[PDB]
Amino acid sequence: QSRLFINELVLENFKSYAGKQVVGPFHTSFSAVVGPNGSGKSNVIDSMLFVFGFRANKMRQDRLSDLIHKSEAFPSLQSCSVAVHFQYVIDESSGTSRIDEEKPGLIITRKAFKNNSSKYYINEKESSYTEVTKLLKNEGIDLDHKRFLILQGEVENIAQMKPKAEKESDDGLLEYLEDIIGTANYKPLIEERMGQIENLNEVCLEKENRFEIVDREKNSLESGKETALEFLEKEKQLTLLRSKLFQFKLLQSNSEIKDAETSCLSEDELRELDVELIESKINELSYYVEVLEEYARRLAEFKRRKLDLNNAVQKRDEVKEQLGILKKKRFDEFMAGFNIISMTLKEMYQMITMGGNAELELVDSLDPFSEGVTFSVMPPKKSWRNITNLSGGEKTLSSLALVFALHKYKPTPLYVMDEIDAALDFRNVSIVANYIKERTKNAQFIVISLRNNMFELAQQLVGVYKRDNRTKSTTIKNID
Amino acid sequence: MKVEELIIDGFKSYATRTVITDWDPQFNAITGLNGSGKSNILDAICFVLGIASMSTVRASSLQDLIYKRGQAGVTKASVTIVFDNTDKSNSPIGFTNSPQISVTRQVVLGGTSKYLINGHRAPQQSVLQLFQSVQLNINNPNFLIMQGKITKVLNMKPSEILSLIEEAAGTKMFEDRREKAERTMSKKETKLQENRTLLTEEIEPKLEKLRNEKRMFLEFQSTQTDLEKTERIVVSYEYYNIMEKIIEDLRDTYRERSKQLNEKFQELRKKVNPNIMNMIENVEKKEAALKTMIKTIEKDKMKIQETISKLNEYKRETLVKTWEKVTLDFGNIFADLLPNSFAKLVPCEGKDVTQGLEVKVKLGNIWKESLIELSGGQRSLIALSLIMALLQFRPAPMYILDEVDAALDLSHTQNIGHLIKTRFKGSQFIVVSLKEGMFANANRVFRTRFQDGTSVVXXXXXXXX
Amino acid sequence: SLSEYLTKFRELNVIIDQSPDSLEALIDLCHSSLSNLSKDIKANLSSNVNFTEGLIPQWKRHLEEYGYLIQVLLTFLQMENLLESITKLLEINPEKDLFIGLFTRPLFVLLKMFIQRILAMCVKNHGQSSSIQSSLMTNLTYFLHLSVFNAELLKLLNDEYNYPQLTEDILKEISTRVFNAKDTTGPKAISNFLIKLSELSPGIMLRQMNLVITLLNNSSITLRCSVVEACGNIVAELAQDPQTMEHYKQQIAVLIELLEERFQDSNPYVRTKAIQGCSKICDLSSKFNKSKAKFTSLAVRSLQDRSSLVRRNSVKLLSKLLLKHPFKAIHGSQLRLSEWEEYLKGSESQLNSTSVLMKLKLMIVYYKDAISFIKEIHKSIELISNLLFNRNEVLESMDFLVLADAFDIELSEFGIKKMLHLVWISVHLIECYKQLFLTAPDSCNMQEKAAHIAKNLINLSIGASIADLASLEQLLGMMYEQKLIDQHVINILWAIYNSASKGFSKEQIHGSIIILGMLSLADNEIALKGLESLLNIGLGAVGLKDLTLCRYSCLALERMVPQELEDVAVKKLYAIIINYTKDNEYYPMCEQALSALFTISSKPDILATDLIREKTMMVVSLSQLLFIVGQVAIKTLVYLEKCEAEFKKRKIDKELEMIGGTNEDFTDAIQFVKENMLQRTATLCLEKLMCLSSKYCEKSLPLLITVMEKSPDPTIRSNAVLGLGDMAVCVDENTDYLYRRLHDENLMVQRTCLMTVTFLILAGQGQLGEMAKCLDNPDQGISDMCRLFFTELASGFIDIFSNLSSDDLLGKESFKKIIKFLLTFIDKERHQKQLNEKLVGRLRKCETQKQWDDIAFXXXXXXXXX
Repeated sequence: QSRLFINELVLENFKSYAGKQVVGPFHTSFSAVVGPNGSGKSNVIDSMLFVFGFRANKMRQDRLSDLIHKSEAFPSLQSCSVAVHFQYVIDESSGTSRIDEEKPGLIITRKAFKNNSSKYYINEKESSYTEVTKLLKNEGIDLDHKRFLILQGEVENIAQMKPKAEKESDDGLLEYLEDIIGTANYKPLIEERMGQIENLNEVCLEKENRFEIVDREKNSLESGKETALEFLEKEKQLTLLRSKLFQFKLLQSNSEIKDAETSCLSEDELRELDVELIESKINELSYYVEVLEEYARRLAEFKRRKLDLNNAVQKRDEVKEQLGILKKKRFDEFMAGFNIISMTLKEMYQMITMGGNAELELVDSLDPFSEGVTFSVMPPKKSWRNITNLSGGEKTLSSLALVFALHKYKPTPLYVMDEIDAALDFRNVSIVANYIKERTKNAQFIVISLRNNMFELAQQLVGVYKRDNRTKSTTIKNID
Repeated sequence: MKVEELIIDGFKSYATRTVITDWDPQFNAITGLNGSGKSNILDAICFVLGIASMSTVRASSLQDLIYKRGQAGVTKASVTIVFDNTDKSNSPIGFTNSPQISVTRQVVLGGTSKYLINGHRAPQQSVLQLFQSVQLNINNPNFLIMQGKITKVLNMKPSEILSLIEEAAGTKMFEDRREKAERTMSKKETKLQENRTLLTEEIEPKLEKLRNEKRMFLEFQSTQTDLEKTERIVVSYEYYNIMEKIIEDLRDTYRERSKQLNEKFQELRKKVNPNIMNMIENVEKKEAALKTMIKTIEKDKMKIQETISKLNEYKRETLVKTWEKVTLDFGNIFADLLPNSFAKLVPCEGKDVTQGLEVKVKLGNIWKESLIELSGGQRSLIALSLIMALLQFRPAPMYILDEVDAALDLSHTQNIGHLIKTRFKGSQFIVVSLKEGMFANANRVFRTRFQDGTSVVXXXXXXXX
Repeated sequence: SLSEYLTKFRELNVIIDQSPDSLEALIDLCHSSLSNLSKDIKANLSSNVNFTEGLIPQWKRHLEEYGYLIQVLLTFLQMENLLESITKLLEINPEKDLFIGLFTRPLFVLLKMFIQRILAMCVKNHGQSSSIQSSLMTNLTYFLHLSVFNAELLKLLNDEYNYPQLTEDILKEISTRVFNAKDTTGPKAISNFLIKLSELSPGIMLRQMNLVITLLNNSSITLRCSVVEACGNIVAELAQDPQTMEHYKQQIAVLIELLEERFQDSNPYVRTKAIQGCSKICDLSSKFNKSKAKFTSLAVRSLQDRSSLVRRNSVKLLSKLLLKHPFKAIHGSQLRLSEWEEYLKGSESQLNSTSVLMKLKLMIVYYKDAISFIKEIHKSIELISNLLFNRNEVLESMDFLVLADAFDIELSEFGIKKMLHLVWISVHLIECYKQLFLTAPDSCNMQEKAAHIAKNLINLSIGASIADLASLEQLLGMMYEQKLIDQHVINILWAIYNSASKGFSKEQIHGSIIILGMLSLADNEIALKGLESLLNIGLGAVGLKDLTLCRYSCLALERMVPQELEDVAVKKLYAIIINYTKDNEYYPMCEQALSALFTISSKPDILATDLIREKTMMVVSLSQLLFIVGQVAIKTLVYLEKCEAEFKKRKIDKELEMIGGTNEDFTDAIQFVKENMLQRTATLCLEKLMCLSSKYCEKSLPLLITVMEKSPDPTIRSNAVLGLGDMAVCVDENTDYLYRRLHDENLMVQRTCLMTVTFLILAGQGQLGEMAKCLDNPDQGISDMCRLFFTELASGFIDIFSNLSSDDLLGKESFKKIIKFLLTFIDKERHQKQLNEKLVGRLRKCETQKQWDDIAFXXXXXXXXX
């Protein structure tokens, strides 16, 4: 499978690049741009950030008109434009270079108009941002995270990053590794759900308890309602017996009709049916005499309400179990990716620094989402210390180790930086140089620094020079 | 009562028995320079009367009034007063047998006071009633022995003192305070009256239901009696028309149905209440209580307005009566005492008699408004005239005046003595002069001087159908 | 109209200041100058009437209505006037019962000498003890801050008025009434009342001591504290106004017995209150031979308590009884055990060999009491020294044993040693050390004081090991910034050291140079000056007699830098470097001498080459010392390389001569051929070569492991485990190999290996099973160190809990699993929610259920599952 990479850049009437500036072709494996201090590299990084729409937080919004050439000799020009080209390249086992399409792949341009106007043009045809970012994501370049961007801002943020997102905008180390593992927008949603649905379950359980108390009161009333109904049934039976006795007495002097016809065998059953006991039972019934709709009353409504409350409690338990299952499926791959990236950063720090060890660990040991994740570093001939009480060298070393672990975790064909290893020792610079030269072959990288060991291994040298306040770029190979 | 005998022995000054007699029954003037010796008499008199509301009489112990506080040989003080009681009218009831009242006041070491009325002991209430029978109070211009220090307060006085002097005979503020207290008491008792009315209104429905039950029971009894009479008539008719044993022992379906209905109604409306007499007695007692309560309510309602109207009428009548009488008397006294003069009572500035009245005087032929234009002698003279005109409201068979003549004049004292001898006849007057050289027209001038520490001078069916 | 008035409970000035209806109207109208004059005239007229003696009902009604209006005025609410009028009318003296009732009850509800006068002038009632008793009972049961005031009232009834009848009546009605423990803030108020009664006047509450026995057995603690303070104040007053009563003496005796019985109560508050009472009553003017004897014998056994404040109170008791000990008859302020022992021996020898008989027997019993007291204080010092090893108890208890050591006793040096071993807050210890160790008597001069201080430091510094002396010199350097030792003491100690070349019979000759090197660790200018004093002694002819003196002088000279390298110092040191074998000594001397020569020199490399060339010219002890000095030379060479590297880095370096400058010449081809007293140094050097470029590890780890796993010498095994623990910093993963020697036959090897294990985990670092198995092992010091390590790391617990639950299947330890589990469960994990469900998810044995009931290892789930 082939991968996409950039060949050259084109600038027209830039703030620091006046006129047409065509950069030479870049190397397929590794390239490097170089320029003196304050020569215009900031303009290059600003143009690169403006191409992908990632506007910086230093300049105010809708102020892209500054990208147009504004100087003393040219106070007003026509317009600004930048153009980047992309094409395919194949990486084989041995040293070679294969191409699947000899023609240029894509051409992305974004012009600026002094009335604060901008537009995206892919293949010299106008387009929007959603379609082009979806096409870039389909090609393996996701613009959701700035994986290709390496800036000292992220370094100083990680150096001050808390284990948890204590700031309302600054994401903590836990949120940082969440965006790293791609499961960032999975925790807050399920957390808000486990909060709101659980509150609803609590209030509906309180309502169900109230309904159960009402049903208990209804059952306490039914405890006497059933006795009243039994007394009414006994009174009805006594009245039926009295009617049968009256019919038998009226027939002897000559249910209800059946007993009357069977009275007057007939004479035997009339004269032998315990006349004395019949009179005694009649007297007892008359003494006891001197409800039926309770089954079809609010008692049944109370039972239905209790059943509805039980069903609501069952549904609450079911949704609670569902939320628990949803929150349980997270920490598995959470800890999996945690251990994976931990092993990658451990082996990277062991092969690069050859001394000490950097590692991110939970402040606790059981709950990964309890408080947060801290990051400790042990320099050579030293002990474990926090990332906040170290120097700049150890900070940028840990940062480059982390970004190398991220690159090894998720591949990316583009990578840019600007003076990240500035003011360090030449040993680590040579180490990262030979690492990016040998251990990395299936991607394109851009390094900007002043150290000597940087351009000694760069296959493509893109030198920028500023003459008469006009910057121009010249690209050459690494021939000797 | 005429003071013609005085016996003072065993006191702070009267250590020896001094002959004090030959008293004039018309005018008595006890003068001299011995002020303390003369004041000791009034001290002993007020000690007998039990007065202890004076800066010179009130002491921490009762032993101080004895000679040298009872520590210089005279350890006891015994005085005897003999009051002539020929006037049976002013004499108290039950004590008209003794022609002369003898009061022996003896005090010894310890502080015990003795009481003797014609040779009999008497508590403070008895002597208080005996004094009230002779018009001797505590908060009144009476007890002539000493009236106070009104003469000095009479100088630089607003109309308030004159209004209170007039009210001393008017006595309207006390009535106002008493009526305000009674009105507050009635307003407080209105709550209890409302509570009684509420209790009666809550009791009424019980008796109403009792009367209703009694009427229902009477109606049921009448219906039962009618049904029984109908049944008896039917039985008599059946016996006359005609197994006869049951008919003899017992003695138209609509009539039988009505009788059965009446019997059922009487059985279902028994309402056993054998205490109907007690019920009607309670009813009539409640009616009597209610009618008496309403009659008391209307009585007090009428009494309130009647008392208000009587207050207004009596106030106006007494106001005009005093504004005539005391004004005429003061004018006559000012014309008799001070020759060629006239003083009257006039409102302050277009005011009424209720607001207040001031005194307009006349020095010779010059009308003077305020007393500041008069000398101290004239102020003392008008104060003496006012205190002499004030004592006529509460008359007494005797009078004793004590040290009010500060700077009187010669001719003015002569005129005062002449008016006392002429206008004040029938009253036994004693006067103790503070400044000497005055009262040269007195018939008897007691020259009291200090010396040796003391003072010296079938058939049923046919019947039914 | 008394009953009616009790049930119901301007124009007036013209008659009040100058009749029944008028009086009633005035009373109704009256219901502040007018009221002042009214009360004044009423008071003086009532006084006059009472002085001069049918007239009583009027004055009775008048006083009743005036009391009623005064009551309503004080309840509705200048005050000084009405209080003065009340004092006037109360001193004048049925209806009197209700009178005093309505005069005290509203006054008690309302509630400063005026109020005291009111309460004093209202107790003149005769026969009304029931009413006042009920009122005071209601006060104690309802009011809290007034009860103490009531005590003051009893005071004005006790001595000011001198009426014992009412006092004893109130006392008996207070001691006979029933008390309850369910009252809120009631027992505390009663306790404060009795405390004030005992503090202001405890003499009257003594006569009824035979009745308060019921109150002495109260279940609550407030009344117990109150009654012990009461009897303390009582015996204080009895011993202060001796008055010499026999019944009061018997009461003192029986209450002292009650205090001795209550000293072992199950409450700290009552114990501390009894301690305060006995401390305030022991300093009275009396002898109390048997009393103080039993006090000391019962306090010497109860000092080892379990609470905090009771312990410090007991130490205060011991200090207070020690500072005022009655043993001051003969040679006071002296508690020498030998003196009392020889005196007792002489007395018992003269007894076996009549006033003289009485005097000798009293001397004998006094010596017996003295020796019992000295053995008691000795044993109490022993207990406190073995229990002290809460900061308040540490800072407060110092004065007691400091004063104890101030008196000459046989435990002086041992007591000082224990104090020093215990002290390692700081201001107190340094100030008492300045007061005691640096004392200066005014009778002696400056030179005598310096000599005394020198003798003191010599006799206290020459009787300890290396570790305690190191801690003592650290503490001394932490208190040397004040410049306590003057220049005269420095001169006299320098003179003593100079005269020590030759009262030092080998026990102080070494101690002098010991304290020299001990004090030189505080300042550098002390060792820089006076080099010739150590040249002719530490490196002169004296340096050939004893090698310990040479070692200590080398320490002293090495501590100079915190002569322009031209003196004879380095020459004399190199001359001493010559082989001094055939003796067990000379090891640490050379060990420190090589360092002293290398760390401070012009060029240590040429000197090291000269040494290694002149030494290898040369029975086996020679080669042993050669290997030793070569290894220490290469170690110090690495040290100087590192120090020069960091010096050049801190100048304000090519990074190739430090990390890469370890593959030079002088290999170890001869040091390892001896392995495959003799082999000791061989193993030491073979294990020390592990810091040479770290290649010796990857070269001969299996060889060293094999030769160390079968080492019969325990010292060699301890050296191996400490070297392996130190090698964890300089980095290879040698795990699962050092934990195999955690259980050996020798205890010293186990101690060393566990020490290195606990040290490497702090800096330079699973398999945490044996660290919990060694918890119930013998040699209790090991268990104490393990507990200290377990408590020090708590600065996750679920990890070690899972490790223990997984390793519990070892099947090796018996009857010690529950103990270890209870030991590791002291520090919780602050959640107590995840491990619960983790254990409910998987549990097999019954110990899981039993320790889940115990502490850790929901309730409904546990009940359902078990």
